Amino acid sequence: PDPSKSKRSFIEDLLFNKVTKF
Amino acid sequence: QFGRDIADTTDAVRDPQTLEILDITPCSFGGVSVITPGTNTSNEVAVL
Amino acid sequence: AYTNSFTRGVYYPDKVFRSSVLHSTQDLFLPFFSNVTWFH
Ligand SMILES: *[C@@H]1O[C@H](CO)[C@@H](O)[C@H](O)[C@H]1NC(C)=O
Ligand SMILES: *[C@@H]1O[C@H](CO)[C@@H](O)[C@H](O)[C@H]1NC(C)=O
Ligand SMILES: *[C@@H]1O[C@H](CO)[C@@H](O)[C@H](O)[C@H]1NC(C)=O
Repeated sequence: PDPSKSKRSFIEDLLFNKVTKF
Repeated sequence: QFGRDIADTTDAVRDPQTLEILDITPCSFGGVSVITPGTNTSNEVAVL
Repeated sequence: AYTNSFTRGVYYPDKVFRSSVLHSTQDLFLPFFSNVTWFH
């Protein structure tokens, strides 16, 4: 985890950015 | 005359008496969940 | 004489606002790349 960030790692953030009623 | 959402539900209208455009948000609703200790422990409850 | 219509002749098919959406509708339209008799 990166403490500057939602405290995910770097790769663990790429994995979030790659993925995407009443 | 009127706007529609992605699922084809009504979303906005003109007022028939004034060409201002007004949106239609659904009125607030949701489940009621009762958080309870067992009735063997207490008759107090909290509601979500 | 004749000419290519290209992609022209689309019109708003109903009195409805929509935005940020792809909507599929059946109506009379100018079919794409259709021959268009040309005059002068
Ligand atoms: C319709 O009549 C109302 C008065 O009842 C008036 O305030 C409104 O401006 C009129 N709207 C139009 C567009 O004629
Ligand atoms: C709670 O349940 C136990 C049995 O599981 C019973 O013996 C006890 O008397 C109960 N206490 C109350 C306050 O209901
Ligand atoms: C338009 O008509 C000509 C003959 O006049 C034909 O050769 C051509 O293929 C036609 N174009 C289309 C898009 O059908």
